[PDB]
Amino acid sequence: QDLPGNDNSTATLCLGHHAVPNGTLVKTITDDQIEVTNATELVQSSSTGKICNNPHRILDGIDCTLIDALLGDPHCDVFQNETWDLFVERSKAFSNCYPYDVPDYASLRSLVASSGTLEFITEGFTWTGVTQNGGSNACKRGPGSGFFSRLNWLTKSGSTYPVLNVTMPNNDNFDKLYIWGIHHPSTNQEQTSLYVQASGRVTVSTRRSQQTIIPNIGSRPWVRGLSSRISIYWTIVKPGDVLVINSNGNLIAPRGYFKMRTGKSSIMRSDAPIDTCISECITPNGSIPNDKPFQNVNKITYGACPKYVKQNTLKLATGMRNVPEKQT
Amino acid sequence: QDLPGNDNSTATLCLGHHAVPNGTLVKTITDDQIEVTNATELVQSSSTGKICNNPHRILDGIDCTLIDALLGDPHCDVFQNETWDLFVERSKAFSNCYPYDVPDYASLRSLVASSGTLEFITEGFTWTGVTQNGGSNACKRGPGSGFFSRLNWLTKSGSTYPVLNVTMPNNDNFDKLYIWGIHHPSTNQEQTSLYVQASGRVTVSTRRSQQTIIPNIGSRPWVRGLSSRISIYWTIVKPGDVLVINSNGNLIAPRGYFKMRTGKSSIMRSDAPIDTCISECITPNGSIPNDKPFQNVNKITYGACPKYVKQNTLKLATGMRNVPEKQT
Amino acid sequence: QDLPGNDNSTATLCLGHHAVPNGTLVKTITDDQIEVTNATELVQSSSTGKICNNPHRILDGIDCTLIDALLGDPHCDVFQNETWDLFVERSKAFSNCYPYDVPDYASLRSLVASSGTLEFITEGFTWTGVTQNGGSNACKRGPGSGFFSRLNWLTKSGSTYPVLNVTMPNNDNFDKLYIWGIHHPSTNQEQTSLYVQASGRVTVSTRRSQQTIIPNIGSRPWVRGLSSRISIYWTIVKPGDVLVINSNGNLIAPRGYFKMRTGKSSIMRSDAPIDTCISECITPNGSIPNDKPFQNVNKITYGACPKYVKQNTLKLATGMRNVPEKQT
Amino acid sequence: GLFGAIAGFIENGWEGMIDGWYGFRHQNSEGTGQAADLKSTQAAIDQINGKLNRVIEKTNEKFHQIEKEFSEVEGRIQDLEKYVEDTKIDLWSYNAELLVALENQHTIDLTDSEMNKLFEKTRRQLRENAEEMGNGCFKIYHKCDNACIESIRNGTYDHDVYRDEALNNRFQIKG
Amino acid sequence: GLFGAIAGFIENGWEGMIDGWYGFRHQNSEGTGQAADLKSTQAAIDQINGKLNRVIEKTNEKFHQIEKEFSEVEGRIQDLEKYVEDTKIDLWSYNAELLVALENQHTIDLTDSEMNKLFEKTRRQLRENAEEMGNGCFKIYHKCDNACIESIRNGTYDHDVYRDEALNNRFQIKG
Amino acid sequence: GLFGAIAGFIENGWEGMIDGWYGFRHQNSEGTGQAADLKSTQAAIDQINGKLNRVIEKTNEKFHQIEKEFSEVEGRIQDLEKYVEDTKIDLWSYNAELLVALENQHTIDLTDSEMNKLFEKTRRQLRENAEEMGNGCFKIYHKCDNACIESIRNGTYDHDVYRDEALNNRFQIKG
Ligand SMILES: *[C@@H]1O[C@H](CO)[C@@H](O[C@@H]2O[C@H](CO)[C@@H](O[C@@H]3O[C@H](CO)[C@@H](O)[C@H](O)[C@@H]3O)[C@H](O)[C@H]2NC(C)=O)[C@H](O)[C@H]1NC(C)=O
Ligand SMILES: *[C@@H]1O[C@H](CO)[C@@H](O[C@@H]2O[C@H](CO)[C@@H](O[C@@H]3O[C@H](CO)[C@@H](O)[C@H](O)[C@@H]3O)[C@H](O)[C@H]2NC(C)=O)[C@H](O)[C@H]1NC(C)=O
Ligand SMILES: *[C@@H]1O[C@H](CO)[C@@H](O[C@@H]2O[C@H](CO)[C@@H](O[C@@H]3O[C@H](CO)[C@@H](O)[C@H](O)[C@@H]3O)[C@H](O)[C@H]2NC(C)=O)[C@H](O)[C@H]1NC(C)=O
Ligand SMILES: CO[C@]1(C(=O)O)C[C@H](O)[C@@H](NC(C)=O)[C@H]([C@H](O)[C@H](O)CN)O1
Ligand SMILES: CO[C@]1(C(=O)O)C[C@H](O)[C@@H](NC(C)=O)[C@H]([C@H](O)[C@H](O)CN)O1
Ligand SMILES: CO[C@]1(C(=O)O)C[C@H](O)[C@@H](NC(C)=O)[C@H]([C@H](O)[C@H](O)CN)O1
Ligand SMILES: *[C@@H]1O[C@H](CO)[C@@H](O)[C@H](O)[C@H]1NC(C)=O
Ligand SMILES: *[C@@H]1O[C@H](CO)[C@@H](O)[C@H](O)[C@H]1NC(C)=O
Ligand SMILES: *[C@@H]1O[C@H](CO)[C@@H](O)[C@H](O)[C@H]1NC(C)=O
Ligand SMILES: *[C@@H]1O[C@H](CO)[C@@H](O)[C@H](O)[C@H]1NC(C)=O
Ligand SMILES: *[C@@H]1O[C@H](CO)[C@@H](O)[C@H](O)[C@H]1NC(C)=O
Ligand SMILES: *[C@@H]1O[C@H](CO)[C@@H](O)[C@H](O)[C@H]1NC(C)=O
Ligand SMILES: *[C@@H]1O[C@H](CO)[C@@H](O)[C@H](O)[C@H]1NC(C)=O
Ligand SMILES: *[C@@H]1O[C@H](CO)[C@@H](O)[C@H](O)[C@H]1NC(C)=O
Ligand SMILES: *[C@@H]1O[C@H](CO)[C@@H](O)[C@H](O)[C@H]1NC(C)=O
Ligand SMILES: *[C@@H]1O[C@H](CO)[C@@H](O)[C@H](O)[C@H]1NC(C)=O
Ligand SMILES: *[C@@H]1O[C@H](CO)[C@@H](O)[C@H](O)[C@H]1NC(C)=O
Ligand SMILES: *[C@@H]1O[C@H](CO)[C@@H](O)[C@H](O)[C@H]1NC(C)=O
Repeated sequence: QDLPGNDNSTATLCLGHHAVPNGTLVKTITDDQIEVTNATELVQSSSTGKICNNPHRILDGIDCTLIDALLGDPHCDVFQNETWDLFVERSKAFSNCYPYDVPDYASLRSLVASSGTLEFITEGFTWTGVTQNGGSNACKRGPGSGFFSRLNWLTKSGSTYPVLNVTMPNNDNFDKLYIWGIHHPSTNQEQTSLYVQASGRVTVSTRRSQQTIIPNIGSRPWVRGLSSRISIYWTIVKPGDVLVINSNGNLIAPRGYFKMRTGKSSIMRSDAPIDTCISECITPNGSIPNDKPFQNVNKITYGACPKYVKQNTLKLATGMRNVPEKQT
Repeated sequence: QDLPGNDNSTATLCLGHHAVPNGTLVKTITDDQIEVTNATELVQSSSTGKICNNPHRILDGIDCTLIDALLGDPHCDVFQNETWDLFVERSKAFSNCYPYDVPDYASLRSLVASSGTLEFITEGFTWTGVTQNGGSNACKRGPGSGFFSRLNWLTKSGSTYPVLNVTMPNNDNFDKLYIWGIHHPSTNQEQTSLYVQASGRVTVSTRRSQQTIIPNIGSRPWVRGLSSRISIYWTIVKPGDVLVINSNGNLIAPRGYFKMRTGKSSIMRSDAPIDTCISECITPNGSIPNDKPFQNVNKITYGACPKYVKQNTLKLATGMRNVPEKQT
Repeated sequence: QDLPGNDNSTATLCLGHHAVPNGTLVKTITDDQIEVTNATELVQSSSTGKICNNPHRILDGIDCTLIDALLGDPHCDVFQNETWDLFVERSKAFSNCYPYDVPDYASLRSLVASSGTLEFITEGFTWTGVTQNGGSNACKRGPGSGFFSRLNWLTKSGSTYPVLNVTMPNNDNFDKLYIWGIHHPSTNQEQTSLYVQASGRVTVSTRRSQQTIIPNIGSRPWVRGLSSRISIYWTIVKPGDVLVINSNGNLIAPRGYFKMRTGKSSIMRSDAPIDTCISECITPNGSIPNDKPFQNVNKITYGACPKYVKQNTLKLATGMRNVPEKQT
Repeated sequence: GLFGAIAGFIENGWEGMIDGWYGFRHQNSEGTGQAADLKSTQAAIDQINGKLNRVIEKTNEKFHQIEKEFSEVEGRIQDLEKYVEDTKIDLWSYNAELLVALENQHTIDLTDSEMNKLFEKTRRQLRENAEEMGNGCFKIYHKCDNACIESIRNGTYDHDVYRDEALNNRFQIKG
Repeated sequence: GLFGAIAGFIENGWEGMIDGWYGFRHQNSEGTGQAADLKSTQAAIDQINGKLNRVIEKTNEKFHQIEKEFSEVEGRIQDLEKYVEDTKIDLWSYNAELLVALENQHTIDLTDSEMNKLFEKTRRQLRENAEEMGNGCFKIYHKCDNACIESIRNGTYDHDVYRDEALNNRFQIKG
Repeated sequence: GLFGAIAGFIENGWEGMIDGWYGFRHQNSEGTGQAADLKSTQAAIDQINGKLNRVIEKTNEKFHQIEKEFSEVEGRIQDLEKYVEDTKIDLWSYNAELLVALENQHTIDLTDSEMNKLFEKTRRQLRENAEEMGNGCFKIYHKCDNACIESIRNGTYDHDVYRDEALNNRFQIKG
C-alpha cells in the first residue's frame, strides 16, 4: 500500500439541512400550525375592483336592464341589435316607458342573457282592421308619445276591433324568439274605448304549444301617470313550425323576431367599473387572477375562474420543516 | 483507564410495543379489517328520542299546522303573534274551519316558516258598501259561526256589491306580508246570493306585481258541510310600495299584515316529545349529540349537526396495530 | 468450533426487483407521468351499442311516446296495461290522433314513468244528458273516426249540455291516477255546436285539491286537419278520498283510473337496439360493464352503473416503478 | 406497515406493558426488567390526538333548508329536490369512507415509524458496543448492570466508558 | 420513492427476473445464480390487491333520476337541473383524479418499502459476516457455497457458524 | 416526520446554509467548511414543484350558471337554488381543506425522507472507515484532507484506500 501509514488523525463530517429565520405556519393531517421554511397561498382573496374589458365581450347596460333593452324602452334604444359575452346590469338602471310586468321575468332574462344577441328582424305582419303604432305619453319617444320599439300596440279602427288571426312561418333554419304582450286596462270604460269588446283575449300558438291570456281590468298603482299594465310573454318558434296570433282585443303585437343563439353568454349584476386590461375571470367585485386554484372573492363568477371556497387563506407548504439554529 | 474487570459478561436489551387482549377492527387503504389497539366511532347513530327545548326556541304546533296558525283557524288562536326558531308540526294536526286550499302551499309554509314570526298588525281597511265579518258554521268560534281570525269575508250590502278599490301604503321600513283569498261558490245561485255579480274577480297589486284571480263555480266534495272552497294567496309589499286591492265580488280581504323577518327559523315535521335539556342538533327523531363528525340518524336536521352519511359505523384508529402474543 | 480446513474466499449477494420492457405511465401526487410496471383502467369508456334486455324489464316504445301509450292513441294500443323497469322512447315516435298539449308534460311523463304500469281499470261513470264516445277523423281507429282509448269525449244531446256533476270514491287501498282533459274549440260556433254553452268550464276536485280550467277559443295551427286542441290534466285520488267532476261544457272525461305504484321504474330516450344479454347498467348509448368504478360513456344511466366522470382514462398503478436495464 | 418494525422485525407486542406504548425489557448482571419509554409513547399519542382533533373540528350549522320527505307525487320539481339530496348524501358518504381509510392507514405507519425510530435511536447510542440480534433486541457485549440499562433508556449512556471492554468481548474471541 | 431503494440505492430492476417481484443474484466460488423472493413478492401483491378490491367495491345503483338533456329552452328550472348535474359531475371528477393520485403515490412508496424491508432483513441476518457494498449487494466475507446462499434466502442462515472465518477475513488482513 | 431525521436525530437546521437545502459541514486538517448538496436539494425541489404544478393545473371555466343572489322572497324554487349552491360551496371547501392537509403532511415527510436518504448514502459510502455519532455526524477514523472531504461529497470516495488506516484507528487502540 504505502509503507507504515502512521498518521493517526480523524475527521468529522456532519449532514444537515437549511432553516430560515422567518418561516410560515401551515396546517397538517396531525397539526394545524406547524412551521415550514416556505409556503404558497392557494386562495385568491382580492379583486382588482374593475371588470377588465378583455378577453370577453362585456356590454355595459348603463341605465338599462337587459329586458328593457330587449323590449325597446326609448332610453335603451342604444342597444338595438347589440351582442355580448357578458351583459353587466347596473343597480342604477331604470325603466321609463309604459308600466309592464313579465310573468316569468327570471326565465326571459335568462333565456335572452345566454342567447347573447338582441338581433331583431322585422317581419311583415299585416293587421287588418285595427289602428297600429299606438303609443303613450308615459313612454316618450323624443317630444312625442311612444312605446317599446319592438312591440306594436293595436287599438280599434273606427268602431270595431276584428278578430285578428295572423300567421308567420318559420322557414329559416334557426329558432325564432317572439316577445308579445297583453294590455290590462284600468276600467271597463278603457277596455271598450280602446278594444270595443268588453273582454279581450290573446292566443299565441305553434304546432307544439299555445298560450291564451285574457286581460284583467282593475286599477293598479299609478306608475308614470298610469294604472293600466301590460304583461310580457314570449314564444319560441322552431324551424319549420308556424306562429298563429289570434286575438279579439288587448293584443300588444310582435314586430318580428329576435334570433336565438347558443353560446357562452350570460348576464351579471355589478356596479364595478369596466376598464381596459385582459383578465379571464370576472366576479361582480371586478376581475380576479385565476393563477390560484381557489378564490374567496365572490361565489358569482363568469369565465376561467378559481373554485369559490369559504376559507380565505390556505397555504401549501413548499419547503421542509423550519427548525432554526437560534433565529436571526 | 479502569483496571481488570475479571468478569466480562453481556446483557440483552429488547425494544417492543404494547398489545391488548381485545382490539378493534378498522378499514385501511389496503385492508378492510385490520385490528388495532383502539379506535373511536365517527358516526352518531342514535337519538335521545326527545327534542330538547334549549338552546333553540322550539314552538310545538300541537294540533295546528303552521298555515292554520297563520290564517287563524279558531282552534289555533293560541298561536297569535307567536315566534320560533323551530316550529314543530305534528302528524295529528287538523284543520277545522272553512275548507280552503293554498295554490303554492309549499312556498307559503316555507316563507312563513323561516320568517319565524306570526306578529300581526291590523290595518284600517275601509270596505264601503259591503257587509264585513262574514263567518260560517264550519268555522265555529265558540258557540257561533266564525272564520279565520286574520281574514275578513265580504258579502253584499242589501242588493249591491260595489267595485272595491282600496289601497294601503307601506310607509314603514320593513316588508309586509299580506294573506288574502277568494271564495269559489258551489252554485251560480250561491254566487249571486252572496256577491250579486254572476262572476267575481280579485286583483291585488303593487308597483311591482299583480295577481288577478277569478273564482270558479262548481261543487267540490263535502268538507265540514261545504262544497265551496276558498283559495289562499299572499302578496309581499316592500317599503315605499303600495298595495291596491280591487274586486268586484268573492274577495276574502286581509285584516292587516304579518311582518316578515330574516333569521334562522325553520319548520320541522316530528312527533318527538319536547323535553328540557340543552342540545344543539335537532332531528325529526329527537336531538342527537354533535360530538361526532358524521351522523346516520336522519337527513333532516336543524342546528349545529353532524353531516348525514349512509354508513352507520366508521371507526377511526387511535392506536397501533394489535399484534398479541398468546394464541387466540 | 466450525473448522474451515482450507478454503478462504468471499461471496456476493445482491438484492433487486423486477422491471418490464414495456411499462405504463400513471399520475402521482408529485408527478403526472411516472412509469410503473403495470396499471389498470378505472374509466369505462365504451358501450356495447345495445341495450341488453336482461335483468331489467325493457319496454321498447317503438313509435309511441309514453304519454301517447298512456292516453291511448290508436297506434299505441299495443301498450295497454303494459309494465316496465325501463321504458325506452325512440326518436322516431309520432303522435297520430286529436292534437293535444299537456301543461306540465314533464311531470306527467315522470310520474307515469316511475310508476311503471299502464294498468287501467274502467269505472262506471254515468254521464246523463250528453252524448258519449265522440271521436274524430284525425284519430282514426281502423276505418272509422276514433279518439284516445282511455278518454271519453262528451258533446250535447239534442239541444242541451247539462251541468255534469259526478263522483267516484276511492274505496280501495291504493292511489288512483285519473287523466282527463278539456277541448279548446277554434270558433265560438264550434263551441256552441258541440257544447251549447258559449263558455265551458271543467272543475275536478277531491277533499284535498281542485282544478278549474276554462277552455280558450281561437285558431291554432292546422294539425291533422284541426285547429282545435285538447289539453291533458291529471288528478291523483288517495285511498278514502273522492273525485268529483263538475262541468258545464268541453270536458273530455276519464274512463277510469291508472293505478299507481312505487318501484324502480324510469324512462330513457335512446335509439339503441335492444338485444339479448344480461347487463346491469344501461346508458342511452347501450349497456356498459360496471366492473370499473367510473365511466365516461354517458351521464344518463339506469341500473348498477359506474360514476360518470369527465376523464376518459384513469390508470391505477398495480406495480412498482419500472426502472429497466436498457431503455423504454 | 411501511417501516416493518411493528408486526415486522418485532415479532409481537407485549400485552404486559401497561405503562406506555413502546418500551424496553432487559436482562443484565442484576436480573430481568421491563420499562415503558415515555417519549415515544407521547410522540405517538400527541400525533394521534392532533389527527383526532382536526376531524372533530367544527360541525357547521344549517337552519332552513329544503324538504326531504314528501307526501304527494308532484313530478319535475320534487324529482330535483330528491336528486339534489341524494347526490349530496353519496358525496358526503364517499368523503367519510375515504377519510377514515387514509387516516387509519397513516396511523398504522405513523406508529410503525415511532417504533422504528426508538429502535434506531437506541442503536445509535450503543455505538460499537452492541449488536443487533435482528428481532428488535440488542446483545450488549459488556457487563451492564441496572444503572447501565437505565442510562441507555434515559439516554445518557456513554459508549466510550465500555468501548474497549465491548470491542474485546465482541471481536477478539478466537477469529 | 420514500425509502430510496427502488430507483434509489438499487440502480435498476432486472428485466430477467420473471418468477417474482423481488429477489436475489449471487456470485460465489461455485457459480452465479438468481432466485425470486416469494414472501416479499406476496406482501407487495397482497397489498396492491387489497387496495384494488376496495376501489372496485360496490357500484351503487340508481333508477329514476332527473332529466339531463333538454330539447326546448325553458329558463329558471332547466338552468337549475343543468347546474345540479354539472356540479355533481365536476365533484365526482375531482374525486376520481385525487383518488388515483393518492393511490398511485402510495403504491410506489409501498413497493419501495418492501424492497427496502427485504434488504434490511437480509442485512440483519448476515450479522457481522458481510458488508454492504452500498448498491444493494452484500459482500459475504466467508466461503459460501450454494447451500449457504440458499439458507440466507430461505432465512435459516446461522451467522455464528461462519463468524470467526468472516471476522478474520474482514478485519485482520493487515491494518 | 416519518423518518425522524429533520427535527429528529438532526437537532436543528443551519440558517447559514444559503446555497442549498441539504449539505455538509466538516472539520478537518485544513480547518472547518460547509457545502450544500445539490442532488438532494434538486430531488426535494423537483418533487415539491411537481406537486405544485398539479395543484395549479387547469381552472375549469363556467359561463351561464344559476342566480346566487335574490331580491324578492319566492319560496320553494329559490330555496332549492340557494341549497344547491350552499351544498356545492361546503363540498368544495371540504376538498380544499383536506387537500392542503394531505399535501403538507406529505411535503414534510418527503423532505424528512430526502434528508435521511442523504445520510444513508453517505453512511454506505464511508463503509468501515467511519462511525455514526448519532446526531447526523460521522466520525471519520483516518486522516481526511479537503480533497478527501470533497470525494465523499461528490461521491467518489474509495473506502479501500483508507480501510487499514481507519480499521487500525477505530478498533485496535487498547481493547
Ligand atoms: C283605485 O284606488 C287607487 C288608490 O286609491 C287610486 O289610485 C290613485 O289615483 C289617484 C288619481 O289618479 C292618483 O293621483 C295622482 O298622483 C300623482 C302623484 O301623487 C299626482 O301627480 C297626480 O296629480 C294625482 O294626484 C294616485 O297617485 C293613485 N295612487 C295609487 C297608489 O295608485 C285609483 O285611481 C283608484 N281608481 C279608481 C278607478 O277608482
Ligand atoms: C254534486 O255531486 C256531489 C257528489 O255526488 C254531491 O255531493 C254530495 O252531496 C250530498 C248532499 O249534500 C252530501 O250528503 C251529505 O253526506 C254527509 C255524510 O257524508 C251528511 O252528513 C250530510 O248531511 C249530507 O247528507 C254528500 O256527502 C256529498 N258527497 C260528496 C262526495 O261530496 C253534491 O251535492 C252535488 N251537488 C249538486 C249541486 O248537485
Ligand atoms: C286563422 O289563420 C290560420 C293561418 O292563416 C288559418 O290556418 C290555415 O287554414 C287553412 C284552411 O283551413 C289551412 O289549409 C289547409 O291546409 C291543409 C294542408 O296544406 C290542406 O289539406 C287543406 O286543403 C287546406 O289548404 C292551412 O294549413 C292553415 N294553416 C295553418 C298554419 O294553420 C286558419 O284557418 C284561420 N282560421 C280562421 C277561422 O280564420
Ligand atoms: C292618457 O292618454 C294616452 C297616453 O297614455 O298618453 C294618449 C295615448 O295616445 C293613448 N294611446 C292609445 C293607443 O290609445 C293612451 C291609452 O289610451 C292609455 O294609456 C290607456 N291606458 O292614453
Ligand atoms: C250554510 O249557512 C252558512 C254557513 O256556512 O254556516 C251561514 C253563514 O252565515 C253564511 N255566511 C255568509 C257571510 O253568508 C254562509 C255562506 O253563505 C256559505 O258558507 C256559502 N257557502 O252559509
Ligand atoms: C271535422 O269533422 C269531425 C272530425 O273531427 O272528424 C267529425 C266528428 O264526428 C266530430 N266529433 C264530434 C264528437 O263532434 C268532430 C268535432 O266536431 C271536431 O273535431 C271539433 N273540432 O268533427
Ligand atoms: C416559496 O415557494 C414558492 C412556490 O414554490 C416559490 O415561488 C418561492 O420562491 C418560494 N420562496 C423561496 C424563498 O424559495
Ligand atoms: C338589425 O339587424 C338586421 C339583420 O341584418 C337588420 O336587417 C336590421 O335592420 C338591424 N336593425 C338595426 C336597428 O340595426
Ligand atoms: C365581493 O363582493 C361581495 C358582494 O358585493 C362582498 O360582500 C365581498 O366581501 C367582496 N369581497 C371582496 C374581496 O371584494
Ligand atoms: C381510545 O381512543 C379514544 C380517542 O383517542 C380515547 O378516548 C380512549 O381513551 C382510547 N382508549 C384507550 C383504552 O386508551
Ligand atoms: C300583536 O302584536 C302587535 C304589535 O305590538 C299588537 O299591536 C297586536 O295587538 C298584537 N295582537 C295580539 C293578539 O297579541
Ligand atoms: C330516524 O327516523 C327515521 C324516520 O322517522 C327512521 O326511518 C330512522 O330509522 C330513525 N333512525 C334512528 C336512529 O332513530
Ligand atoms: C396488471 O394489474 C392487473 C390488476 O392487478 C392484473 O389483472 C394484471 O394481470 C396485471 N398484469 C400483469 C402482467 O401482472
Ligand atoms: C287491464 O287490467 C285490468 C285489471 O285486471 C282488467 O280488468 C282490464 O280489463 C285490463 N284491460 C286490458 C285491455 O288488458
Ligand atoms: C354516448 O352518447 C352520447 C350522446 O348520444 C355521445 O355524445 C357520446 O360521445 C357517446 N359515447 C360513447 C362512448 O358512445
Ligand atoms: C440516567 O440513569 C442513571 C442511572 O439511574 C442516573 O444516574 C442518571 O442521572 C439518569 N439521568 C437522567 C436524566 O434520568
Ligand atoms: C434452507 O436451505 C438449506 C439448503 O438448501 C436447507 O437444508 C434447509 O432445510 C432450507 N430450509 C428451508 C426452510 O427451506
Ligand atoms: C471529486 O473530488 C476530488 C477532489 O476534489 C476530484 O479529484 C474528483 O475529480 C471529484 N470528482 C467529481 C466527479 O467531481
